[PDB]
Amino acid sequence: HKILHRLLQD
Amino acid sequence: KNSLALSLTADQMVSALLDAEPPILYSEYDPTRPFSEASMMGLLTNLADRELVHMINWAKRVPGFVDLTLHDQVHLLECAWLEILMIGLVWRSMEHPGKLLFAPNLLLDRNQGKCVEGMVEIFDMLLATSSRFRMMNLQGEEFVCLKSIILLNSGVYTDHIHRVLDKITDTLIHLMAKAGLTLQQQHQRLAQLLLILSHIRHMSNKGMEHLYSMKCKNVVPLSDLLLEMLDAHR
Ligand SMILES: Oc1ccc(-c2c3cccc(C(F)(F)F)c3nn2Cc2ccccc2)c(O)c1
Repeated sequence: HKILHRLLQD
Repeated sequence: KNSLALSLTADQMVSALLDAEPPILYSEYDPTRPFSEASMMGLLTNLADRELVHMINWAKRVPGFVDLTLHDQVHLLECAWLEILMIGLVWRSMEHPGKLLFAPNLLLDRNQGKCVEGMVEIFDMLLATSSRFRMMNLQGEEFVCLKSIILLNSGVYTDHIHRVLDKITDTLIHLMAKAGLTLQQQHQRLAQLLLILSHIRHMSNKGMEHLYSMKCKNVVPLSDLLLEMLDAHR
């Protein structure tokens, strides 16, 4: 649920 | 699964890191020199917010980082982000004695740092660091190695990472040898550079305390991303 979790994937 | 990072030559490691460098972002085009908490922290927040996106994509390009689990990458970035913003700032400010180059169109002096309770001390620390870099004649290739070390080292204690760190040490030495330094000069310079990382850590810690304070004060808007990065330091 961390934004960082998403950004690191993209 | 063997990491591609360790198979790189020194020159290749250096090329990879130079190529991964984020660009230097600008601040707003308003030429008003900030002389208040609101103005200054407003501009610093916006800049930090944008730099973070470039930092995240930079980290993915640091050899070895990609071999980490997602959770480990998150932890390393959470621990290190302020140190990384700060060393970047110090590096950009080198050629500007007495000045902090937050952006090419945003240079702050210590007299402006005084505009935030508790800021001038951190400004002075940053300026002393920039001055140190300058008198050492720190090179761009050296800078990128140091930034990568911070990424990988800062959250490490909270084997692959260590091997990668050694690889970066090898690369720093390679650079000093390439530049003609004697053996003694190499180990001394290595030591000097790495000791500055202690101070960069210190500045991050103090800054984090200051940002939490500002967070609680709640006038300078913080993005959800910055809040999460900050909350990670509890
Ligand atoms: O490109 C950059 C580099 C650093 C910062 C930065 C600070 C510089 C000096 C003192 C402080 C502190 F507030 F911690 F004492 C700094 N914090 N930050 C990051 C930041 C600033 C405002 C809101 C959220 C994070 C920078 O802003 C950009």
